[PDB]
Amino acid sequence: MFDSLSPQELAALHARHQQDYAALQGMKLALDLTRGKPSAEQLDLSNQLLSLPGDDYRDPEGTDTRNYGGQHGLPGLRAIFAELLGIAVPNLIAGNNSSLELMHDIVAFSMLYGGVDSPRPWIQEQDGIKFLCPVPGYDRHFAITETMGIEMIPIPMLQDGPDVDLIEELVAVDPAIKGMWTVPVFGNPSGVTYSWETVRRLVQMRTAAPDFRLFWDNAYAVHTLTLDFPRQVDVLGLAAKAGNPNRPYVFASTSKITFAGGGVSFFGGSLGNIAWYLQYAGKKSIGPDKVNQLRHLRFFGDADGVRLHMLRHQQILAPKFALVAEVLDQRLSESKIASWTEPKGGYFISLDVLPGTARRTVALAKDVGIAVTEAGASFPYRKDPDDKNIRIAPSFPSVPDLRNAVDGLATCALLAATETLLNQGLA
Amino acid sequence: MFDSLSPQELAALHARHQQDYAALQGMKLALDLTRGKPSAEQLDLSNQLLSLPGDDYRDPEGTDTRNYGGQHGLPGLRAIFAELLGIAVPNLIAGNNSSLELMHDIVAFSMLYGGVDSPRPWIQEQDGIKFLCPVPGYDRHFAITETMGIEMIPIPMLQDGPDVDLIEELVAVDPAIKGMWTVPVFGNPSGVTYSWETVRRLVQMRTAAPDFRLFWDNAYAVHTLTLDFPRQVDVLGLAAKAGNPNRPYVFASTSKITFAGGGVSFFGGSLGNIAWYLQYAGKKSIGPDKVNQLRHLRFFGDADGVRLHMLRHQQILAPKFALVAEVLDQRLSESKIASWTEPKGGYFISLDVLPGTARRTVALAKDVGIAVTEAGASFPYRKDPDDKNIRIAPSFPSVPDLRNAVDGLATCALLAATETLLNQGLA
Ligand SMILES: Cc1ncc(COP(=O)(O)O)c(C=O)c1O
Ligand SMILES: Cc1ncc(COP(=O)(O)O)c(C=O)c1O
Ligand SMILES: [Cl-]
Ligand SMILES: [Cl-]
Repeated sequence: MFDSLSPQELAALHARHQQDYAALQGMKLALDLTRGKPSAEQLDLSNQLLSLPGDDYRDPEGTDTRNYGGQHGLPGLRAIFAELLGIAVPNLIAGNNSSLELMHDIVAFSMLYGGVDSPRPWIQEQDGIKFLCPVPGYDRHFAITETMGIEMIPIPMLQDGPDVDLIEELVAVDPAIKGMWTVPVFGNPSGVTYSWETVRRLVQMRTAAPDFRLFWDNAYAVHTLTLDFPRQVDVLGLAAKAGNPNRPYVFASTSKITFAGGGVSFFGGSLGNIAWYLQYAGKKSIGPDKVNQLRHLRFFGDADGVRLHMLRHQQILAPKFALVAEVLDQRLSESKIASWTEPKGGYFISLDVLPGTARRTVALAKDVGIAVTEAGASFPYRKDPDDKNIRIAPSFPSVPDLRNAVDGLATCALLAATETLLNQGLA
Repeated sequence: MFDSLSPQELAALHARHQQDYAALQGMKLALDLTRGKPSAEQLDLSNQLLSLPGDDYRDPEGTDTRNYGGQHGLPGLRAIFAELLGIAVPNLIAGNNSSLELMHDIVAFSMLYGGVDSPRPWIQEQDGIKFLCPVPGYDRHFAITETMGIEMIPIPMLQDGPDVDLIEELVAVDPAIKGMWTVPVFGNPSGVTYSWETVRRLVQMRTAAPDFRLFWDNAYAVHTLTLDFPRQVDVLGLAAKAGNPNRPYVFASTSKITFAGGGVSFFGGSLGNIAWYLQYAGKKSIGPDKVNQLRHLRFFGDADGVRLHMLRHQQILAPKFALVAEVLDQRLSESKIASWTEPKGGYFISLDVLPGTARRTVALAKDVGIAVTEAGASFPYRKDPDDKNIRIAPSFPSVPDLRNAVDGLATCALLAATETLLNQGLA
């Protein structure tokens, strides 16, 4: 940490940081690093969708997609994602424009009705319900459990998955633990992909709750930043082999493949779980939007069509991620106050600044017109116990804007560090 | 009832009915009068949607509809339905492809969280919850309350609304009554449209539950079978004037305007109710499909565009409804065993055959290859206490198929009547 600088040298460095920050403030910036959404250039890749499906409104089975019926979604589109996810067509359904809505409804159904093999609806559990939450994690997962009054237990992330030793120890003895949130490939925002061994342990471990569920939110399933695709671990297959076929609920989406908010969602599970979901989903809706599923089927053609499309996204995104890392390295590496992820896929870089300074860094950035994700955002209840983590979303801005924004962020992180050491430390 | 026929004459008539039925059976029919969905010819009216929105993916406000954001739906599309429904844009949101899903989620939110001004979540009411259900009514409404364990109280339908005297008497003294299902224009399947006076009474009546709600499912809001449109009663305005602004929840849909399952839904309410819904809907989804809302906005143009489109539907549908009535009249009127609605809009005709024979009539039809809606389908718990009601859906089949199907249905209804009088009555 500022290795071998004396207090006098640190005070001189702090003055340089203040001057960098004054200059930054003079530029009157209006930049934003918070939006985990595709750029306009990425969305342009899918503009053919805007004139699809055209005159032929029938799918390959002859179904008139313009009329009512069919809860499972179009088999032809499901076959594409069955190949990508390694889940058979009967074990996969296609929904409307939101995978979050599938996860949410599953939690709501679990509360009101219980899961397919629950002893009772979760709302009838007088001692409450808990979910395990690997951190840093996805704030919209946490929002679902928080709103339903489900207690969240944060779990440390390690190199090839969460802390599975700890998870096993907790779930074995606490029947209130009903679920775990995961993003098992390129996690938001850790960038961590769960190893085969991690997945095997999670589907085999003994749980005090007979109806424990892994919410396997494979949001980034094909979302590589390199020219290679990750191998999908067969979580449903491994779970069935362990005698826990109902344990995993698998989700996926085309929001960051085609149009964000105009895509198609997917839910995968055991046949029993598919039937359970559809029994209650059938009370909610006659069924999903088949015309939008058809447009996607026509656009993609097959699984290789999706893969090639992802490589086109990769060509736009990879330079943005490379840029963020390069700027952070060049500005922060020598000070040793920070560390950051170097993800091989997904939509985020996770930055840790000097512990005790993340909130301050965000406030400094806000005052020079750079929006940076709120401190604590990737934690349940927004509680980052070390006040160090900042999520960075590189996807949306132009390269020149991203460069300025991250360089500004670095200036703020450095100033927050020297300010705190000198003014609080050497008070 | 078979006026002035002697027992010998009735037995001879019964023999003629058996011969008509034998002949019907010989035709080896495969017909269906159960599907409340638009015909292919109606759906063809909206085929321009299949190539929309085209290159311009921006709405009039400049919003890129292909990207995330915006929970309320596109203001331009909401402005069209604001005019049609008589509800201001800020009081109306546009969703995805299902109005049922809006109603369902509202009931689920009410259970888990309570409504905006509830004393507690409805799930915490130890003595249970009840909804009033005007009958005959919409089976998918009843499916929502049944699945949530909400007791249903059936209420007789009268000429210009339900039995409001009875509703007022019950809601005043039972704090467990939290809601009422309605279809207030061209009801499914009564065809009844609630008068202004009926609506005024429903929004003014005292309720023991301070958070009582009218589920105002205006599914058939513009769905005329004549060249005239019904006047929309201002239920939200009247409710606000009575000091019960939060009482009505208004729903509408384009499923029977454009594509059934590929349309846009709407929810309208007080500003407080809109904010309440969106607070919990925001935990479920980042927001609705704006691209599909844009296609609809481009297609319709304005409220008069929707109206003209409905008159194009009316030209297809009205002859089908006229045909059903003519066949029933010609075959059944003299026997006086039956009565049926003559709706001025909506998607159904409600037929009452001889009480005690509806199940038998349906079974007879099934055995000659004519699918007719299950007896009891328009009642909570599928309980028609008079075993008389049969819902007829005229919209889907071709004219020649409809003619054959309804004429067959009449033959079955007549045979069920004579069979029952002779074999059970004169046993
Ligand atoms: C982990 C994760 N799941 C789900 C989603 C949202 O996808 P959808 O648009 O299908 O809700 C996101 C980002 O949108 C995400 O990061
Ligand atoms: C009364 C009523 N409400 C709602 C609906 C369904 O509309 P949506 O497709 O918007 O769920 C129907 C028929 O579909 C209906 O008859
Ligand atoms: Cl997560
Ligand atoms: Cl109803």
